[PDB]
Amino acid sequence: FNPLYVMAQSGARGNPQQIRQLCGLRGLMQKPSGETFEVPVRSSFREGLTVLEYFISSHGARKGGADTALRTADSGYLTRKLVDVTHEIVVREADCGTTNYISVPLFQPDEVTRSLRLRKRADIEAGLYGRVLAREVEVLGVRLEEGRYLSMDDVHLLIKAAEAGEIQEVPVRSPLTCQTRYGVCQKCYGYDLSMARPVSIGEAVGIVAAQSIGEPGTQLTM
Amino acid sequence: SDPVRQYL
Amino acid sequence: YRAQGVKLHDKHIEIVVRQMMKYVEVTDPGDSRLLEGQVLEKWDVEALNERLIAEGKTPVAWKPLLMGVTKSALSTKSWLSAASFQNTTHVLTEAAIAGKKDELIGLKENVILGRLIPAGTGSDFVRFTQVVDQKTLKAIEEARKEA
Amino acid sequence: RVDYSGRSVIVVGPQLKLHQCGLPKRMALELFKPFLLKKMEEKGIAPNVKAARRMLERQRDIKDEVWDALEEVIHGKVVLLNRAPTLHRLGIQAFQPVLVEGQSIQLHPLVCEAFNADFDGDQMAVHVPLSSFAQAEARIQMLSAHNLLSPASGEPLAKPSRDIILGLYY
Amino acid sequence: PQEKNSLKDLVYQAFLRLGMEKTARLLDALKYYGFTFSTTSGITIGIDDAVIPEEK
Amino acid sequence: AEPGIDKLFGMVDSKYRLTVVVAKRAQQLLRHGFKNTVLEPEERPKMQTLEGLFDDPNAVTWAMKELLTGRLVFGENLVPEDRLQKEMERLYPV
Amino acid sequence: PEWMILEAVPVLPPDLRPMVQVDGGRFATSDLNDLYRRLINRNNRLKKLLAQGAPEI
Amino acid sequence: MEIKRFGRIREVIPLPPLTEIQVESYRRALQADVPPEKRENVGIQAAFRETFPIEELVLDFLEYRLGEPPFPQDECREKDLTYQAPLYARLQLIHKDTGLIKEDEVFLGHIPLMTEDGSFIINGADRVIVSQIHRSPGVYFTPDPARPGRYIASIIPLPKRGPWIDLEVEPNGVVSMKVNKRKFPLVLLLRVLGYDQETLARELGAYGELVQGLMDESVFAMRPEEALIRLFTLLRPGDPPKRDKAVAYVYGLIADPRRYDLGEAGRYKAEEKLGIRLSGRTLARFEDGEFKDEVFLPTLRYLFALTAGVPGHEVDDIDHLGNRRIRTVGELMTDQFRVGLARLARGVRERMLMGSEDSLTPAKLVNSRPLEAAIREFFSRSQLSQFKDETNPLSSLRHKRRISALGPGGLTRERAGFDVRDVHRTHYGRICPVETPEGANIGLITSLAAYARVDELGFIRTPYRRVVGGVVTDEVVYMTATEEDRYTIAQANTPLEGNRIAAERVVARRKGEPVIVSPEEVEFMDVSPKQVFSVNTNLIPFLEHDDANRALMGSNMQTQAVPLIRAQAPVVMTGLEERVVRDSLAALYAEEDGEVAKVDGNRIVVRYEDGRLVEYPLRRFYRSNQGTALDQRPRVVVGQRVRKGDLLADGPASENGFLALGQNVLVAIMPFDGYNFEDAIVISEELLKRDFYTSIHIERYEIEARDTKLGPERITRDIPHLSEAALRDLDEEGVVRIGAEVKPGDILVGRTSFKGESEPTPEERLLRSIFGEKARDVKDTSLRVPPGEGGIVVRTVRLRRGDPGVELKPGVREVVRVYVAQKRKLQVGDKLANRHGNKGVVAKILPVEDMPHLPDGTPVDVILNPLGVPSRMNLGQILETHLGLAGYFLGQRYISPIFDGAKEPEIKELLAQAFEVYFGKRKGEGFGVDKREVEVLRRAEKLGLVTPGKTPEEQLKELFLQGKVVLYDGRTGEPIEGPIVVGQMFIMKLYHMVEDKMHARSTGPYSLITQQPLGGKAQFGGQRFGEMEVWALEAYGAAHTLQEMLTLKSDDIEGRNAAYEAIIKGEDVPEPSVPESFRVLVKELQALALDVQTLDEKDNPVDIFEGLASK
Amino acid sequence: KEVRKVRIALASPEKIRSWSYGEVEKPETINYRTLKPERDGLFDERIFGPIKDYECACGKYKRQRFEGKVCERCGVEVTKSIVRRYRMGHIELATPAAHIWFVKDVPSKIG
DNA sequence: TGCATCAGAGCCCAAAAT
DNA sequence: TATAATGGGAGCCTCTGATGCA
Ligand SMILES: [Mg+2]
Ligand SMILES: [Zn+2]
Ligand SMILES: [Zn+2]
Repeated sequence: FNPLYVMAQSGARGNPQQIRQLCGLRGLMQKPSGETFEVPVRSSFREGLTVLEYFISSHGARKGGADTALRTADSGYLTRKLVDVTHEIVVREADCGTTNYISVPLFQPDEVTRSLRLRKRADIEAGLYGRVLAREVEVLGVRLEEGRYLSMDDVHLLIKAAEAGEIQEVPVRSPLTCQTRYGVCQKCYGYDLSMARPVSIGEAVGIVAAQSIGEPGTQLTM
Repeated sequence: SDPVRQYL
Repeated sequence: YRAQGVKLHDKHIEIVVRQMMKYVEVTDPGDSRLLEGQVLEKWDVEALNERLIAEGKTPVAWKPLLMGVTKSALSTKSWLSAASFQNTTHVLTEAAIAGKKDELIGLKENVILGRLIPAGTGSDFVRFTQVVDQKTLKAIEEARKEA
Repeated sequence: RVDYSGRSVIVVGPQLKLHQCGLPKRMALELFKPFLLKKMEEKGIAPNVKAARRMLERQRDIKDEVWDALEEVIHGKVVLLNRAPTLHRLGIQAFQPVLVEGQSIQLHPLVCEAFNADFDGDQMAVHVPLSSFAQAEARIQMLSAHNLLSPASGEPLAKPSRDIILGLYY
Repeated sequence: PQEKNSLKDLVYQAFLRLGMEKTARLLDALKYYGFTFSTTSGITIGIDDAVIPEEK
Repeated sequence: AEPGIDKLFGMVDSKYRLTVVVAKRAQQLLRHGFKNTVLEPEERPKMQTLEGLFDDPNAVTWAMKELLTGRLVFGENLVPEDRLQKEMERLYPV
Repeated sequence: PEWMILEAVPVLPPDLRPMVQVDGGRFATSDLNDLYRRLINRNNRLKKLLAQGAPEI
Repeated sequence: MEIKRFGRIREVIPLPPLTEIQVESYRRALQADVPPEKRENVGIQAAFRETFPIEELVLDFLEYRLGEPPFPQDECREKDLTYQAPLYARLQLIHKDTGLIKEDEVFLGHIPLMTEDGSFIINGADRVIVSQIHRSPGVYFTPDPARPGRYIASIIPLPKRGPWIDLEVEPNGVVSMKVNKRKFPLVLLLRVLGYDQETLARELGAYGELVQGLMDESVFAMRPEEALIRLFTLLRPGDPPKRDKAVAYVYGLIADPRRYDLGEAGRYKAEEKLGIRLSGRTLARFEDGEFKDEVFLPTLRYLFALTAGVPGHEVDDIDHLGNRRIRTVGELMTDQFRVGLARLARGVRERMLMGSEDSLTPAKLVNSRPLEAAIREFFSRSQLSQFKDETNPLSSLRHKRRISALGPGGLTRERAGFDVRDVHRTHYGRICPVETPEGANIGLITSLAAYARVDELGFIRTPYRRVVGGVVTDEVVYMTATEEDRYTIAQANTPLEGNRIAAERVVARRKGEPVIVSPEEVEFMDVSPKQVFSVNTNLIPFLEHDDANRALMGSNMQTQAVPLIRAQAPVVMTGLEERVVRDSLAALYAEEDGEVAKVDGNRIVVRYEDGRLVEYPLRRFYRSNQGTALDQRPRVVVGQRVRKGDLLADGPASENGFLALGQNVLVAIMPFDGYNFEDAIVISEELLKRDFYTSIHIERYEIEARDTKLGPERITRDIPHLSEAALRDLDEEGVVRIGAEVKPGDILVGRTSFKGESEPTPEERLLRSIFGEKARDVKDTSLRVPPGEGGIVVRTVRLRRGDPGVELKPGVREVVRVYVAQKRKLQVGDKLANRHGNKGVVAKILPVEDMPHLPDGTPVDVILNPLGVPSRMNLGQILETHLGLAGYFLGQRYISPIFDGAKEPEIKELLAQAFEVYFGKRKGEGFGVDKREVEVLRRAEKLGLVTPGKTPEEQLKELFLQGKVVLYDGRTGEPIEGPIVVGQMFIMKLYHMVEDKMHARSTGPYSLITQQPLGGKAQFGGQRFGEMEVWALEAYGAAHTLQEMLTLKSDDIEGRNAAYEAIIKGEDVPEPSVPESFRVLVKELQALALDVQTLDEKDNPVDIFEGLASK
Repeated sequence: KEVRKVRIALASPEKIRSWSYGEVEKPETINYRTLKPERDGLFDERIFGPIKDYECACGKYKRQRFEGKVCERCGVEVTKSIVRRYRMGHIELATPAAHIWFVKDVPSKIG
């Protein structure tokens, strides 16, 4: 029930590396060049640093602050480019009628084992959830029909089916293959992810894509 | 390229 | 994004990549008016080729073209869209020579004009929808019966 | 730049329902001012619109019935709150305003993540949708309580965090 | 114990099964009690709360 | 959350069409002074003043409640626009 | 193609390049007016040098 | 009260004068106190010597003098005048033919004087000139990014004092020189200097393959005249190669000390790098008719030696603080002075042709306007000339010590990458690693370290103690980064007994690299931990326990602290807070020993040893640049014996001479019902009751009455159509009376303006006719209190035309200023912060009965959420709170120095003595442990906080040593289920206050061309709904909301008018029309000769100008 | 009619002259004494329209009963002053001049 | 035909700007 | 409206695309 532990464990605040700097050691710090100092900071913020430890640490802090500062502009420009390219894409009809689709792989070829292994859950969820099935799929004695929006439950079923060797990829409607002019169609798009349900015709889908990709931009590296 | 230089 | 722990649906990235793949380059003109090396939207050459192949003419031979988001954005059919992006003089001189007509298909064009955008409540799909109460509905119906 | 808009410092409002915000009354009187002039005429507070406006001009001439009139004016209406940078569409959300004494806008805890808002001195902008159409769009499409899941991941956006998680965990 | 992940799943599941209006109601409830218990819980941070392991 | 929003989204093929129907109905109510309403005296949305209960002034609140009743019919090409406008003014002048 | 060469040069409406008295009675004006003035001066001088049979230099 | 100070480190020297970087720089520039014959050639003097003699008649410079200021400082601020001195120069005009000499002293205008504290007064406002970091002039060798085995030699002079030269070994093998973007073979330039193949072959032959790339037969064939003409034709194509013209150009490029100036620092660095001695600051000389080389051959020798890998040759680290120097006030100002002087010289030569070549004086020859303009431009419009930050005294002291890499002659913000923003190892002891801006300027704006000083050459030096044998001397040597790199320097905390190093292994730096070392290897030792950080950073107690990212905010936020009427110094100080007040110049001290004769609110009279009676007037309620009140209060009483340096008056934000940026409040660290959420702060109404965090603010309002073509503006009490209610507080003349309370809408100064000629509309004709009242000739232009402002009127200044001592700008009859003051209580939305980077806005003010309270009935002041600590890693605030708890009960304050502070055992010791006062008292008063205290103890032993089996008293003491106490919820009476951390924390009210930021607009002013709303609160502006906001409305599909933003709520003129009219009539808003800025766009494209046509579905023109623009 | 399209095209010297309500023959802006616009200059009311609604410059015709009238004395049309945002003038060049967009935008269109 | 070199194109938002 | 006068002056990033040389 220690406060630090509880905050970290619950996800209320804190993460292990921050707690380590408080109760543990601060650890290795890097020079302005990126090269790491040989001597680490053995102190923790509870014990307190030495002016030399503190000074050795400032380099990385500053580098981080500068990273961050130079990133928000680069991300912003990126976002604006994305907006300009996708703005016209809107959901303009229910079905374009295409027979084309994309097959989302459930297995990534592993180089080190040189055999197929299961893709990570979140990766599969990001490619499957809310998609209309392009072809009929029968796995584990269940009929997932053509034209079915995949619920998150449906996705978990396909993952369990893949673990059982029943299915290695899923045929799915996608904006890549949509034939609607100046936009996509309801089927190729899928769920309006915010409503957990089929997208409404008229949703400005291109803008939402640019905003979705751009918002985390400041969280990447630089 | 320099209008003054040319005129001179 | 995954490395940073950012859950983001492929669907959105696909919308963008699709815009990246929007254009093609003519390899052979066939019986059309097009030129070798001329770049145009994939939609338009597919439409042209079904008009030629249904007309009994040699179709245009074309090649897939991949362009980055900046170039693709600058190449879009809408000149109000392209000129408000970037490279304004270049976009505007080529548009003005060609006598380009902006059809106001996308969002930026209408925003510049202060128009009602073609999305949401502005979509032509829901825009014209009427509401009427049952009293007035039957009242109108009886009026139409007496003619 | 737009009319019928304002800005102030934001402050947390734990007591708010998810569809609410604290809106300072002095801000609300300006943002809705024309509506308030009309309402001040229906009730007898002023002979007409011209007299009503002249009475609101001096702050010492403002009596207590106009505050009650303003409550009537804003009834059922929502305003838009915006925080820069507006990175995605949840940078603007609609709230039904609850008039407050004081000069700070009160923001609901659950929407802080989507706005990336915190209480270290952040400010937000307020907007008044004017028409029935605009007000309908705000209440149906943009209302905070109606947008609970991320358009990007499909995961919950408005969710327990920080102190909320902490109590429940304990 | 309810934490960030279990509580996120709860909101999502409630959205699917009960819809927006009830999930909105559920969130305010979770908000109310979470805040309430957090104040009386006796969560604080003193310097002795950063506990150096003997293993260091 | 707006009362019965999940049911309101049930009624339409596109959430945006609900917004159009709500907005247009509210304009009808305002133009005709609420006297074309499909609500019954006890169903009227109410607002608490210092005096006491009064009618909710808000036409968008009204329009959504009306929609939930089932008494409103919405769609495309239900009736010529002028004919609708004239029939509404005959039934409820301004 | 010859329209890419100008004979008549358009002059923007004045309210879009204003000359305004600010608060203090001082004047504030748009930069285009100075650019137009440079143009007009050189053009008029060109008309005069032409009328007077100036050398080609 | 008692002050207990910790730490064993004895610092042999005090902090330097903190503003000396400003004061000394400018003193050296003006050389005002030096008698002219004794002036060095530097600053203003050096500028004159550079510009003169002006050859063409010859005008020569003798000497300059500075007069006294026409008005004192206080007067300048009052009258919106610049504090400045008259500059004169004795000049002699000579006719070289005749011999005639006329000599005269000409008046050159005024030069601004620096006040005592290192600032300027420019047009009434206090300004600071920020020092600029930049590349030191000199000769550098950097690696060529394209070709790895090659290097670039860069010869850099002072800014604007010459071209940069780049030496490269091209892939073809010939050594190229790049000047003003043109490249040629360097061999040609060597031949002009008079070098021959014999000398060059023997000199550079040692480096095998390179010397042959230098050999070009054709160049050696031609004599120095042909090589010089050849070079001129290469550098200036198309310019006829007259032999005198070529000499002139090349001389100006290389040997001219007027057109080419290496620094004095440039000269030393070159001499030191290349191992030679320079006769001057030029790369070569013109001597005995030819050019004689100085620099080029030594740089070429080093360049080849580097490419070949000869031992002793290095590339240069350009971010090293040996190669980076500071340009202070004197240098910057002198530079602009030199510019104005060059322009004035142009006028002299131009005047030396025209007029009579016979009768001319220096007064007739010199027009000083160019010089006055250059100086006036620098002080008002330069980027390095900034509005002084005087929010609190520490604000301006910090402003004077800031270092910018921006400004004229420096980096842009996008062109500045990581390398410049980095904390270089050489920043140690020189530039603070902490205090820099968060955001885009990070690493570009920095702060001088506390013990740092800028040498005469402009390099930052830091003190170290000499260590001989194992003995630490008291002699301190100030070192540059280059000299610091020679030695092995021990840390300041290395143990000493007497002067001897007491450790077998010491912690030192060699070239910044940390290393463990024997006392025999120790050449120097740090003076103090204080020397690594800025002054603001040095004010944060327990800084060693705070992550640097939060200390950054802590430093910076002390700058934003508002002076409080009750301000107190913190209970945990670092020991710098007295010096800061003294160097700030806010506080008043006694000159010599003496006795106090008189003490007033307005003045203090002191009788010194000399017998002389000195009177000190006190600045009372004066308005700073940021509107905080600067006011001095007498701290002594009549008949008090004072010594030299004893405090007389407290300035703003000081308490008995200690820096007071805030209050010491009782804080509980615990969540509270979500009012604490995400950094919000909960405070007790007791804080307002006792006037903690209350601050005085003064706003200045101004109005002019001027002559018009329509008649005079008049400042008058007679204002058309206003009730006596409206005019009540205006005097006879129309100015609001001192002491009146003014609220928004109220008239401050009454004014009438003559109505612009207009024909009243037929409606007004009929209205005027109906009521039978003549329309007045004048309109009400009166100055009123803006929305949200107001207070008590404390001052009025009225200046008319034609009254003694005052002359206004042309056309202005009279000017009125009204000073309005307000006492501001802390409120919801105001921002608080501590020195550790904890910052939050006040979200809730609870009544005292709801506040968590101690068993003995004491409510806490502030409730801070613990969730703010762990991610931020600033634990110093926790230690401050614990030590603050002990001090609350012991009635004492502490001085805990940075990195040598109070440690945990000592704080526990104090906590034990404190517990005796908090508890032992109760047991004697006849009360035992509370039932609820037992319950809290139960949960606490379940938490492992207390040892099981001990008495209730023993367990409470165990918690108290952990800084936790039992706390009662004032709402219920039941305890908080666990023991909570409570103590005294130092918290400041920052300058960001909701009163200033709250704004709203229905309709208002629109812009001239766009017809869109203006921006900003001061203009009654609208919010900007920008590109990204539009995306948001688009992604929501809110088309009508968006369309409103784009038309009716902005530049749709017809639409916005119709919307307002509809709302006041109760109708719904009409359909929008074309936005006016689209019409502007069409017309702007027509001005560009493009025809933009709006078309219908039939492709027929649609006229959006509605017939108005077509004939 | 409703706007469905926006065309952009090059403008002939003829079209530029058809836009123009007058030629600006003088660099003058406004009179230093009267502050009224200088005739034939950049602000001329005879070219770009009246400064005040339905009022000519010299003030012979001051109200909307004359709309479209051009004062014989002052030369100004009596209309809404809004037209000073709309009406274009022109400068008649003594030598043709190239429009730089079609020169410096690579590859040059003229080139 | 394949490859340097250079000219020209860009580089977050809102607040504020004393 | 007339001694003769005859050639200027300042200067310091990354990607993409066209153009000018092996
Ligand atoms: Mg913040
Ligand atoms: Zn499709
Ligand atoms: Zn006239």
